[PDB]
Amino acid sequence: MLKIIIPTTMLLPMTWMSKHNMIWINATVHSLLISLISLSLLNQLGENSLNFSLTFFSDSLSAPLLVLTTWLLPLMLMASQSHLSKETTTRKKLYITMLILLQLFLIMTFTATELILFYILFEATLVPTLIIITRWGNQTERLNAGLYFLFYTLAGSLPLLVALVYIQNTTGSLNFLIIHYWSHPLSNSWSNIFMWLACIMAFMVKMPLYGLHLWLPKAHVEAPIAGSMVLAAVLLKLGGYGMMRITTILNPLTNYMAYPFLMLSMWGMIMTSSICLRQTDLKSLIAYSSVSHMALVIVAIMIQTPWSFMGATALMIAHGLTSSMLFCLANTNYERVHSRTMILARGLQTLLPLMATWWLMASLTNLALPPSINLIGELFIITASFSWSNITIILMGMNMMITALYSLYMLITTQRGKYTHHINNIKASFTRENALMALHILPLLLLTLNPKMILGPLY
Amino acid sequence: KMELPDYKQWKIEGTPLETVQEKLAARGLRDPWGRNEAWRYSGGFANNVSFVGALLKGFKWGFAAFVVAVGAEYYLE
Amino acid sequence: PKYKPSRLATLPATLDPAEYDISPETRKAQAERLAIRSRLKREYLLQYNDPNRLGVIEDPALIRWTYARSANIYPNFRPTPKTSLLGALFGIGPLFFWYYVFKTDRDKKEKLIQEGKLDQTFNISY
Amino acid sequence: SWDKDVYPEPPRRTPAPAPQTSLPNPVTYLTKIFDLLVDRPVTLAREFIEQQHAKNRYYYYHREFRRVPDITECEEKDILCMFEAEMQWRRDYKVDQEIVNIIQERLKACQQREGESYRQNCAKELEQFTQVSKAFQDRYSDLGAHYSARKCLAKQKQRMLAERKAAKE
Amino acid sequence: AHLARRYLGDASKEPDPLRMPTFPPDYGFPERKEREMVATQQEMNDAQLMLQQRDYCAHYLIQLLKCKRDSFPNFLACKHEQHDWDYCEHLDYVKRMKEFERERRLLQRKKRREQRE
Amino acid sequence: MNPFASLTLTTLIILTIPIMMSNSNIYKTNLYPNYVKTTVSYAFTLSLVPLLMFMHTGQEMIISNWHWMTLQTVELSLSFKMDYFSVMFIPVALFVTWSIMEFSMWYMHSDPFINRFFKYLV
Amino acid sequence: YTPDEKLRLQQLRELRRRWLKDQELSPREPVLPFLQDGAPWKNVIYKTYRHSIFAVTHVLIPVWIIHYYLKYHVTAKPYTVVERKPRIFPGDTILETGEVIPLMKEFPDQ
Amino acid sequence: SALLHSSTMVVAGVFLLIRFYPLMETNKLVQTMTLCLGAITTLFTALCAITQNDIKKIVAFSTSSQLGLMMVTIGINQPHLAFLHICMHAFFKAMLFMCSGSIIHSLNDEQDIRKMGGLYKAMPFTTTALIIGSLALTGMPYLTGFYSKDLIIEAVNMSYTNAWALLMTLIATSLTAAYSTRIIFFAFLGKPRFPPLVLINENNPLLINSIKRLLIGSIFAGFIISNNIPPMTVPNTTMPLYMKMTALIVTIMGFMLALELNNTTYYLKFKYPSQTYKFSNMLGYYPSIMHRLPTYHNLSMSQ
Amino acid sequence: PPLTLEAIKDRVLYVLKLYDKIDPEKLSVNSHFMKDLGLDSLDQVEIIMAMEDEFGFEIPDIDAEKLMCPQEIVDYIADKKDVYE
Amino acid sequence: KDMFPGPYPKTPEERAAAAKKYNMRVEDYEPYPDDGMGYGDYPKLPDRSQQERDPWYDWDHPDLRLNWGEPIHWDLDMYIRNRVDTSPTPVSWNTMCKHLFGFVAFMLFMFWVGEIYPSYQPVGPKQYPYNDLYLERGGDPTKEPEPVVHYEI
Amino acid sequence: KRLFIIKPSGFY
Amino acid sequence: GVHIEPRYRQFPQLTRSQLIQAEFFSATMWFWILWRFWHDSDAVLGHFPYPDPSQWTDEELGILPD
Amino acid sequence: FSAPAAYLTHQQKVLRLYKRALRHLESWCVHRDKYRYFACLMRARFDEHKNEKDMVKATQLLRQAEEEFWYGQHPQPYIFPESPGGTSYERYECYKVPEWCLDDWHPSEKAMYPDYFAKREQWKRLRRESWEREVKQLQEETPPGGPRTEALPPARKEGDLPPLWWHIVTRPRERPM
Repeated sequence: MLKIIIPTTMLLPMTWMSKHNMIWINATVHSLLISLISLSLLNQLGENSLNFSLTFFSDSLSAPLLVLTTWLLPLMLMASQSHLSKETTTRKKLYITMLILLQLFLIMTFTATELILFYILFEATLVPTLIIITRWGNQTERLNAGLYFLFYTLAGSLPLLVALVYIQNTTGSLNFLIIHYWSHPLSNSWSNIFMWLACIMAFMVKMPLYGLHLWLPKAHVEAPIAGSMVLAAVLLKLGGYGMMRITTILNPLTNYMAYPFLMLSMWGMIMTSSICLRQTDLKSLIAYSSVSHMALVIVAIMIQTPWSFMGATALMIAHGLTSSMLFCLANTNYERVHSRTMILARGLQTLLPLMATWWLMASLTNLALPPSINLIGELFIITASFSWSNITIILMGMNMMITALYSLYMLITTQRGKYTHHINNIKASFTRENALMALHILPLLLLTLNPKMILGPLY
Repeated sequence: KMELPDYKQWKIEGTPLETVQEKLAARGLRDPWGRNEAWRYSGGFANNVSFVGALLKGFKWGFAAFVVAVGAEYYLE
Repeated sequence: PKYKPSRLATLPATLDPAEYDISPETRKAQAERLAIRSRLKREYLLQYNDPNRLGVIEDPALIRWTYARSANIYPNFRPTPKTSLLGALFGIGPLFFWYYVFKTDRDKKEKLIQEGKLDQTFNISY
Repeated sequence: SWDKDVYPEPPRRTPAPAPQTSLPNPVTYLTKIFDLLVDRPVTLAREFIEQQHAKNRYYYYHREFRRVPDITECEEKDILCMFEAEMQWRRDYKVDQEIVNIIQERLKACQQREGESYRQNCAKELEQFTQVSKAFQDRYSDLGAHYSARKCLAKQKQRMLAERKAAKE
Repeated sequence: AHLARRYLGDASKEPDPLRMPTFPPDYGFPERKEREMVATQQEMNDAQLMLQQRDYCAHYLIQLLKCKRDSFPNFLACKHEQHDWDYCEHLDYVKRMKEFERERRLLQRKKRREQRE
Repeated sequence: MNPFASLTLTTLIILTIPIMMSNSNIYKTNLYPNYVKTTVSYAFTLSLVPLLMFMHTGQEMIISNWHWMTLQTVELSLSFKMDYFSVMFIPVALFVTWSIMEFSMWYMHSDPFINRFFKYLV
Repeated sequence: YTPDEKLRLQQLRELRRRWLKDQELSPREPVLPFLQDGAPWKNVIYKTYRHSIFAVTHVLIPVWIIHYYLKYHVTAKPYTVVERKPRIFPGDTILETGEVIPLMKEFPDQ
Repeated sequence: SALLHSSTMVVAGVFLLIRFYPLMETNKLVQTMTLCLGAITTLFTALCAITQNDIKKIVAFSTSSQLGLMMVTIGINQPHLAFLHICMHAFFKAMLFMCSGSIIHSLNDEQDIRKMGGLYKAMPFTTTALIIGSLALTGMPYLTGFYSKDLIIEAVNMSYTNAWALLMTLIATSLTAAYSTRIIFFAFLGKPRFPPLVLINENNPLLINSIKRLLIGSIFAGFIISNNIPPMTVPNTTMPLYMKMTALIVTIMGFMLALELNNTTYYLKFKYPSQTYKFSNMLGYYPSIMHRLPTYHNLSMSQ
Repeated sequence: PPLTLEAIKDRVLYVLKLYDKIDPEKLSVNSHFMKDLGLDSLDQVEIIMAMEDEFGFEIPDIDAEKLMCPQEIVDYIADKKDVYE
Repeated sequence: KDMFPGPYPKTPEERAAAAKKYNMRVEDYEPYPDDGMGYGDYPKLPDRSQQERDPWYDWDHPDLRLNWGEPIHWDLDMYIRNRVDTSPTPVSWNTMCKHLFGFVAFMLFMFWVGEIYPSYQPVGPKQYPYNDLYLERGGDPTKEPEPVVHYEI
Repeated sequence: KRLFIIKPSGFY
Repeated sequence: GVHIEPRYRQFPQLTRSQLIQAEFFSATMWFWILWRFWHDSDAVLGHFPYPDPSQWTDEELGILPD
Repeated sequence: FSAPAAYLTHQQKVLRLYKRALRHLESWCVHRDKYRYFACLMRARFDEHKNEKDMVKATQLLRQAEEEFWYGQHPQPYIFPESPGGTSYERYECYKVPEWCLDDWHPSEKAMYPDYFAKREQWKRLRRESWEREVKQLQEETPPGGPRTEALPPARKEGDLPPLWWHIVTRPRERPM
């Protein structure tokens, strides 16, 4: 696995020792090369995981996420080139290094074989994120947003540390393979209930469960574009990956302990989609849409059926791509009008035609249009939940309807109508932004030809 | 350039607008815009067929061809 | 007959008694409203027809509307009994309702499976 | 190419062409035009490509895994034996999934082929699919997303205990 | 017509379309010879006739299908064969229609039998 | 029976050609709507043949060409059900679409984005 | 109209008409200065040639490709092209031959 | 609106139900629900269409009523008849919409019938096409609609059916004849009502050729398809004459009643709207409370 | 068929001539309806309705009540239809 | 900082300052009822959609039908022209609701009645051969079906 | 008369 | 294209092929209707008479006296 | 359009009702002859009490007419195509590109319309120079406490343009295509 870790580390001295006219170019070149190399990790075996060594391993769950991170880093660089153009060279290098450290930490989380190493790195991801959100954010709310995010994550994760150490002491090991083979049923005692909670709430905070989701809108709104990109694409899927990894040792107590979280997510999807129906900030609308989409992944993980896990993996990948692209489009609009108000700039379908097509395709993917992987994941989760209980279909259908409603409402409000008269600074879209949207969309559409790659280890 | 027709050729004479004018005169009123709305009832727009006439459009030749075609079958069998 | 207005079908201006008030006070009020509107329009057009402006004419009204919808909610919130009861009945109410429904459905399904009175002939995908 | 035993096809009973009218059947002329303008060039291209393939003739093999002791003959913490048994069980699970897939393909083929008489003429295929589905549901079902050989063993033990209880009553 | 009699008049004296028949078949008639079926099960299956189209007039329908297949491209060369099928269906529908009135008449004669005591 | 599958699949595949060519220079000229109309007309003419075959015999098939993905015991594949309904509705739909596209080449002549309109129709 | 309103309207009308007349193309609009439109398309046949090359590139190549895919796929994988069994009437078959005519009643009337 | 929402897209649901016919045959509740839904649609949409002033709106409601008739045909366990009706309805309704579009384009984007008139001889080809299409829609014998609508009515009559559904279907056929009269009387007959500067022109090869092809298809395809398809349903050979003529009788009654009221429009007897006319014109008030109240409640709740 | 200034003037004068309450002989381009002619406010409303239903485009009430001069109607129609010749 | 929405106005001086801030008149300015919902000093503009506003006025924002600097309603997004419309209707709302719901209920009740009294023809049940096609209709071949015999009438 | 058509920059 | 010149309150303008096509297709529709009715009047009217119920006798329906 | 007023006088409101009444009457009376007959009867009613001088009674006359109008109002009145509520309302709004978008064109794009862009720059020069006069002129004519109506002054002297003219003059046409 070091074939990906070592170049990621070498990115730092490269950027630090590169000329001020070549940081972005070199970073993009070698991040894209790293993604190309990490594409080799998709050759997963049917039954056994790829055990590179004692410390790192990868299965059909880790590989798609690793590829997504290695692919998203260049996209973040391209999106963050614009506003970080008048910054000094040292701060640009610092921002690039923060992004690289975040990517490295994400890789080592998705490849870790030890639960405690996974925890260490998955909590280490906070520091680069928090710095990015509180240092290069534009608003004055970036300070409160960073605190909310950091403290929600830590208050969720510290009991997870306690529980992991307790499990290490009792079972003797935290290795995923051993903890999977030497698995044992959990009794219905209060101690097991609280161990289950300690293991679950940490990831429930990460992928925002309805009620613990208040940090996501602040974090996604106040952070810069690249920060929002990671937070939406990978930092939310961290919780899902952790939950899918740890649910092995949390049975059969889950059957009875999942009801509160299942109900919370199945109602919060509707609540957050309705909130999206009545949002005035584009980034806030996208963040609440992300909450609504991750509610389905939470449900799928808490049901623990093979179709649910496949749908969860597919939805994670698809939602990461779609949310990142939506945030990039909103960033372009913001950099054009210097405001995040949705109703401020209207009739953009007549001034930026290709950007309108990008918005249309992104919204279609967001509302789970067949045969996109978004729909593949959503339909798999819906079938799994229907098998779990037939009543679930009502909430699932209502959520789908409201998602289509608010996505098309965003499309109509932004890229339709009469152009805003007074706004005169809307210049023709650059090649960089269009290339960013194309690099967001094309892998997403291509994955529908080979959906088996992102369907998880249970395919 | 369109050759605008002489405005003096538009008259309510004979047109159904005249019937309105007579009724208005019974109440002591005079229609002030009959001439402006009289072209609709004049010219080639003056005689539209009835509803039955519209449906029976082409039945004359349809019946003619039908009789001729029927004769052919009876003649050649 | 008469037209009964509602919240989704407001009273038409023609059938509104206030549209017919010619008292000097109402006329003065209309004059003040027109004056304020014309001043705002003059400012906007001066900023809008200026050939030296190369940006967005920031609207304080829009900024205030956005701020009041998002950032000014909690500071002006007071946990009155009305607010507390509405919040409870809208937050935990539906959750408990759905929990009851789903729990009853799952219990029924499990009972039918246990007694063997539920058919699952071709349920080999779940 | 495929073993007809695995995928059974009934003998083809095609009625003979017995025209009664003297009108030129346009279907025959269209088929001749198609066979002249499409079939012939396609067949020639396939002949060329098959010649080129036969020029360089190489082989690929079907990997065969020997049988390994199951989870039943496996000590409590024997991680090596457990790993071997788990891999073998996962392979067997995949093979059984493909067996069910083959039976479902048979059922679909019977349903389409028999036309409007599928209900009576595919009772055998329906019976085979029912047997295979019941067996698969008994073996691989309700295990969950974290299934393992130990879990099938537990389900089988529970089923055998239920069978003993029924037999002793 | 008959609908009004069962809804506005005496419902008991009117046959029930779903419960029909109620009186025993051989009851009344000295004997009732069964209906012959010309087409065999194999022929109808080999012809892939629809289940709703496998009534007693199946043989005429099979002949019509064969003529239609053979008369192609002439799609107007089956008037005789078509007429054969629909006439049989008229016979069956008339036979079914008689069954309804047999039920009605047997009901009234039962009512006369009921009033006799 | 053999020409049936080929014709039925081509009647659908040909309709995708204008979409592919929309990336070319034809989409930038005034010939694109006419190309689309001609493509639809050719598609209708090709769809007539399977209808004739069905009328002659009753040829109905199912073409499961591409195997998309197998979800354990469930196999999802790109399959087309060429039966009475499809084989008869395709020619009617194509004929109506051809007529509509000619009527749109007349009606939507002034529209600056008539090429977009025809592409959306296809 | 007040006199100021009428005067302003007249001046705006003059300026608007001047602008509209300005919004009129000159006798030429320079188009940037076509190998495929040279020797291949000097005055190439705008009839049979076009209506045949379009037919080829739109039907003949796709039908060849699809038929070849229906050599790559149909007989290389079972149960891929399943044809409904042809209807069998009291007539002769092909491979095995044979027939059984049904017993027939008689009703010339209707 | 001529291609998607007239012939191809709007029949997707009916085609979905047709596709799962062997399954709906077994069930009985679903058949009754489909029949009732179809009857409701036919009656309500036709009633709305009678008092519509927008020609495109009238044709859209006609499409809705025909789709309801197809759903009814599905409810009578007659799927192939519904498919045949889909095929014929595409043919004649697309032509009707094309004629409406020609009228609109000729009169400079005018869609209200009240401002269109005297087009019978001013636009002879579109007039002929519209007349033929309306006749086909109203089940004129030996046209495209005759082989579908007449058979549907005959099958519905001779079947175990919800009585009120049958009554609603018959009333809907009468109202289809009615709105057909409306799009002829207030559009082609009478004196012109469009503004001056007449720009009426239809001598365009594209429009004429397309409408001509759809004319040939709306005249002869019915016969061709009906005589070419294999028999798939037992025919209703014997039927009471009055029931056998019910379709034509109802169509004639609708024609006569509508034309009578159309003539009364001329009478200088200006009255005030009735409650029923307001109900019909306002589309049963349905897209006025169901588009304001649920939406307001949902949005206010969300906020 | 784009409308020209002279064509609009001709059509407006045509509509005014077809008004019997206006004598065509004294009618001119600058014939103020309130002052020169005997037309009152209702006559102004009716002539505005005639113009808007002859040219097939509505004129707003706050604009309709301030035409008076026929040349005003002509130039207003030229503005709405953007006729510069 | 003084041009942002603030707490609910209490003194008349605060009510005048808020009215000046929102570019309104002190008499016209009415804040929401201070029930704790968090509206604050934001004015409660008339609850009318953006469709009622004069379509012929030259608004700064034509599609939104608003003027620059004009106070914006709290529910503007709900009240845009693409959403809930409060414009007056010819028929009164109560009458429309009554007629629509009465029509729907009458249709449903009449369909139920017609289900109670279905329409049918005076004919017997259609009979089929081979014991009602027992084997053809997915029947058990091993078990012999109960004899179903149809006679000639 | 050919009138200039005001379009956004389509070069990019 | 001004091959069909516009007009005013004056009467409209037509051509020859348009009228010919309209009349020909209307006549074709009516001819088809008449021809099919003459050949196939059964479809509109009926091919087999509806049997008369009351007409049938009790013995014919297999009924014995009270 | 034209600048509105703070209120509508009783004369203005009566005229507004009259146009609505006739237009709704046109919608009801579809036939042209039928409409003309009842138009004079409507005209008579608006002339029956025209000379009424009691403004209290005159307002009461208005009130009764509006109630009569609303009840007799056509549920689906005729709307002009290019009018609010019309079928062709805002139909070409997606083609009205503002003039400032031309400044963002590539030089190669501007090289294909040299005469137009050259004339366009002259328009820019006119706006740049005249703007100072317009700013000055508005200040002079404006009452001290800002304006009280939206009506704008014309060009008082020579060498001057009406203040705030650019957008009104360079507005997109109705059919930009």
